[PDB]
Amino acid sequence: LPPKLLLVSFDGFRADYLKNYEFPHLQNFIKEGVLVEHVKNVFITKTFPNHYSIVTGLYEESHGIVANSMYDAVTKKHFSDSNDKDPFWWNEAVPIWVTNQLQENRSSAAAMWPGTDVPIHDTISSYFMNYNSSVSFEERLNNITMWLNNSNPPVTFATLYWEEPDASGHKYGPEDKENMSRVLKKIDDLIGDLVQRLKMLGLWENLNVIITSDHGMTQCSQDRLINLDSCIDHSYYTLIDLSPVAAILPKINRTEVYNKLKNCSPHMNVYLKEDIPNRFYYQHNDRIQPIILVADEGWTIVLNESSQKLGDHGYDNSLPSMHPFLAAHGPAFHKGYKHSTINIVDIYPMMCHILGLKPHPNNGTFGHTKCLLVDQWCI
Ligand SMILES: *[C@@H]1O[C@H](CO)[C@@H](O[C@@H]2O[C@H](CO)[C@@H](O)[C@H](O)[C@H]2NC(C)=O)[C@H](O)[C@H]1NC(C)=O
Ligand SMILES: *[C@@H]1O[C@H](CO)[C@@H](O)[C@H](O)[C@H]1NC(C)=O
Ligand SMILES: *[C@@H]1O[C@H](CO)[C@@H](O)[C@H](O)[C@H]1NC(C)=O
Ligand SMILES: [Zn+2]
Ligand SMILES: [Zn+2]
Repeated sequence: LPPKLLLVSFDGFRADYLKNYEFPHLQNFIKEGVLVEHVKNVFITKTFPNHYSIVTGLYEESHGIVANSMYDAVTKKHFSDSNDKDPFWWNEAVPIWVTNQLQENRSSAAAMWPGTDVPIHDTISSYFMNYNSSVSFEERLNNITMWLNNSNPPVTFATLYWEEPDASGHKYGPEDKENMSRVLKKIDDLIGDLVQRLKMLGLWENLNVIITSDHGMTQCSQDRLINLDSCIDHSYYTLIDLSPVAAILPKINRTEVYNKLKNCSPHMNVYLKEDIPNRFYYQHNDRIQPIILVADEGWTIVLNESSQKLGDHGYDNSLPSMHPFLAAHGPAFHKGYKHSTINIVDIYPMMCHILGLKPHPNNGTFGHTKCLLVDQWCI
C-alpha cells in the first residue's frame, strides 16, 4: 500500500490568526501532528502565484504564474483567475499532481485547487472538479475523501481548496475582530468536518494531511491611498494589474512613465524591471512588465473609481501579515511537534519525499522540513 497525501488550502489564512482566535478543531489536528507557525511565502503574495509555488517548489519568476492577472506581449494572451484555462500559462513548470499522475498504478485527485482543471503538459488528474465557487465545502470534502479512500488505481495525491477566509478578509479587513472571528470559526468548523470525515472513513490514522494556505491579509484604509490618476495620464501606459503591486506597460517612452511614477508617492517603491530587488525572485520572466509599483504595507494603489477593499494581500513576502501557516498529521509526521518557520517552496520537496516521487529541480530546501518528518534526523 503506497503512501497517500491530502493537501488542503484555506485561502488567505494569515499565520497570526492562530494566536488571536480560537481554533479547537485545528488545535486538535495540530496536537497529534505538527505545526509550522509561519511560512515565508513568495512575492508577489497573491493566490494563483503562491498556490503554484506550493505544488512546484519554485519562485514565481521560474514557474511563470507571476500574478492573478497577466499579459504576455509576444503572444498577446491574457490571464485572469476565470480566464485561466490555456495551458500556455501553466506549462513553465510541472506541478506535483502531474508527476504523481504519471506514475503507473497511481492517480491524482483535485477539488477546486488552482490549475487542477487544466491539462498541464497534456496531463490532467484522474479526478478533478471544474472550478466553480458555488460548490459547497461538504461536496468538496466528501468527494475528495471518497476518491482517496476508494479509487483504483489508488489515489495517492489529492488537493482540496476553499475560498475563505480570503474572501471575507477582503470584505471586513483583518482588524475587524468581531466579523473575522465568525469567519474563522466557520473555517475551524470545516477543519472539524474534515477530521470527522477522515475518522469515519478510517483514513485518519493512515492518510497524510497538510492544512496550509497561500498568504495572509493586512488592513487597508482611505488614509492610505495612492491614486495613479493623480500622478500620470491614462494614455501613457496600460495597466496589467493594479494593487498593491501594479504591473505597468508603458505606451510611450518608458523613461517618461518612470519619471512620473517615481514622483507619485513615498508610500510605494517604483522599480524598472531590471531594478526589482533580488530578494523577491521576481525578475527573470517575460510575464513581468517593464515597470512595477510596490505599495508599502497597508497602502492601496487606486484609480479614480477603484472600489474600497478593507483587506488586501500581495505585499512584500517578508511581512508577517502576508505569511500563512502550515499544519500536518499522519504516518509521515511527528506527533505534537512545533516549528517556527519554513519557506513555502520547501513544501514541494517534502511532499515528493512522502510520496516517493522524484522532485523536479526546484528552489526549496528539504532540510528545512526534516524536523516535521518521522523518518528524518532532526538537528
Ligand atoms: C530556482 O530553481 C529553478 C529550477 O532549477 C532555477 O531555474 C533554472 O535556472 C537555470 C539557470 O538559471 C536554467 O538553465 C533552467 O532552465 C532553469 N529552470 C527553470 C524551470 O526556470 C532557478 O535559477 C532557481 N532560482 C534561484 C533564485 O536559485
Ligand atoms: C456551480 O455549482 C453549483 C452547485 O453544485 C451548481 O448549482 C451550478 O450549476 C454550478 N455552475 C456551473 C456553471 O456548473
Ligand atoms: C461529487 O461526487 C458525486 C458522486 O460521485 C458526483 O456525481 C459529483 O459530480 C461530484 N461533485 C463534483 C464533481 O463537483
Ligand atoms: Zn489567496
Ligand atoms: Zn485575496
